[PDB]
Amino acid sequence: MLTQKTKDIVKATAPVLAEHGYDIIKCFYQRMFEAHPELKNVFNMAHQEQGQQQQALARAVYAYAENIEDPNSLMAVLKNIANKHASLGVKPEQYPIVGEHLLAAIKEVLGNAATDDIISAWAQAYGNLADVLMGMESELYERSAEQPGGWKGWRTFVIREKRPESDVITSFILEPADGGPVVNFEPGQYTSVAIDVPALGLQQIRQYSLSDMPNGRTYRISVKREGGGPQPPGYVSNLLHDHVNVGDQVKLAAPYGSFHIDVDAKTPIVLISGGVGLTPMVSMLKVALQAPPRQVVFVHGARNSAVHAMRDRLREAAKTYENLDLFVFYDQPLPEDVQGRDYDYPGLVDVKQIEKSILLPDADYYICGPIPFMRMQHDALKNLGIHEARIHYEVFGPDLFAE
Ligand SMILES: Cc1cc2nc3c(=O)[nH]c(=O)nc-3n(C[C@H](O)[C@H](O)[C@H](O)COP(=O)(O)OP(=O)(O)OC[C@H]3O[C@@H](n4cnc5c(N)ncnc54)[C@H](O)[C@@H]3O)c2cc1C
Ligand code: HEM
Ligand code: NA
Repeated sequence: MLTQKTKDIVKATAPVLAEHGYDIIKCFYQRMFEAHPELKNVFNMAHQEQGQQQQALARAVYAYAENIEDPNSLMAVLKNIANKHASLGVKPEQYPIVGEHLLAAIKEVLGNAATDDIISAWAQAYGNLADVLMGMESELYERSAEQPGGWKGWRTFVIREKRPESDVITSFILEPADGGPVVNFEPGQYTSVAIDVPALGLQQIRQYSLSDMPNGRTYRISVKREGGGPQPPGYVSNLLHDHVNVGDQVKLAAPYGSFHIDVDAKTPIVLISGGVGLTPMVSMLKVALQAPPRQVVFVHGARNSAVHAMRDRLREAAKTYENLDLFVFYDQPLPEDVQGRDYDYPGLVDVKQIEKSILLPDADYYICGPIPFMRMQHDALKNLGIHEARIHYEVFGPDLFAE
C-alpha cells in the first residue's frame, strides 16, 4: 500500500513518464519478447502509428496520477482493464514478468531522470495495481466459471454461417463444438477470438462485440475488413473474411466488459453515440427501453442526412416510449438539412448545450463511437462534475463511422 510520500513522487513524475511513454513501451516489448517470446501470442504484434500510441499511453499515465488519491474512482477505471485482461486470459503468474521488463525499460529510457526514489516509487505503484487487478480478474474468472454455460480460458466454437453484410462487413454465427449451452451476455459486452496467423506464425487475439441478444446456444459477431493500401491490412479481420469459413473452428473467451446497462437499477440512463449505427446499438436500445419506466436520454451525433437510418429508428422509438428524449447533432449538415427539423444542433456532440437535459441526478452515461470522440465526451462530463464510476464507454461494434 502506498504512503503519501510515494504517491507524491508518482504525481510529480507522471508528466515525465508520459513524455517518454512510447519509447518506454517500445523498449519494454523488445526486452520482454526476447526473454519470453511466448507472450507474443497474447500481445498485438501489429505495429501502430507512433503518434497515436504516445497519445494513448500519455492519457493512461495521467489517468493514474489523477485518481491515485481517490480509490473509488481508481477502482472504476481499473474495472475496465480487469475485464479486458479476463477476455485476453491474463494470468497472475505473468505480472512479475511484465513488472521486471517494464521497470528496466523505464530506467533505461529515462536515463539520468530515473533516480532511485523514482524507480522505487513506480515499482510500488506497479505492485499495488497488480495486486488489485489480479483480485478483480480472479473474481471475473470465478463468476464466469460458475455461470450456466460459462467457462474459463478458451472454448472451441464452429462457424455455422458466414453472412456478408456489405463490401467490408461480414457476420459470423458461432456454435460451441461440444454442442452445450453458452453463457448469457449483456449488450455492449464482447468476446475475444484467439486464432493462429500464418503470416506471423503466432496466435493473435482480437475483441468483437457480441451481436443481438443471448439465446443460450449461439453467438454472432460482425467483422469489418481492416486496412489496405496506405495502411497495411489488418491481420485478423482479413484472415476471418478470406480464410475462416463455415465448418472451421476458432477459440472464444467467455463474455466480458463493463460497458452495458444495469437492467436491475432504476436510475436515469444517458446514451451518447457519435457515429455508431444500428449495430449492435438497437440491442442496447432495447434494454434501455425495457420495463418499467426509466428516464432515458439519447444523444445522436451524426454528420448529416446522407445516412439517416439510426436517426429514424430513434424518432420511431421516441414516438412510442414516453420517458425518452432524443437530441441530434450534425457536424456538417447538408444544404437541404435545416435545424429544428432534420436535427437539433450543428457540430459534434456538445453536452454544454443540453446540460439541463443530461444533468440528471444519479444518472449513468454510456458513450460509444470513435475513440477520440469517447475521450472527448468522457472529459466533458468530468468537467460537469460527473464521477468516473458513472461514466461508461467502450469500442462497440464493426463501424464507429456508420452515420
Ligand atoms: C471491446 C472491443 C470490441 C470490438 N468490436 C469490434 C466489432 O464488433 N467488429 C469489428 O470489426 N471490430 C471490433 N473491434 C476491433 C477488433 O478487435 C480488431 O481491432 C479489428 O478487427 C482490427 O484487427 P486486425 O487484426 O484486423 O488488425 P491489426 O493487424 O491489429 O491492425 C490494426 C490497424 O493498424 C493498421 N496498421 C497495421 N500495420 C501498421 C503499421 N506498421 N503502421 C501503421 N498502421 C498499421 C491496420 O491496417 C489496422 O487498421 C473491437 C475492439 C474492442 C477493443
Ligand atoms: C499492474 C499491471 C498492469 C497494468 C496497469 C495494465 C494496464 C493495461 C492497460 C491500461 C491496458 C489497455 C486497456 C484498454 O485498452 O482498455 C492494457 C492492455 C493489455 N494488457 Fe494489461 N496491464 C497490466 C498488466 C498486464 C499483464 C501482466 C499482462 C499479461 C501478459 C498484460 C497484457 C495486456 C494486453 C495483451 C493488453 C492488450 C493490448 C495489446 O495487445 O498490446 N497486462 N493493460
Ligand atoms: Na521477472
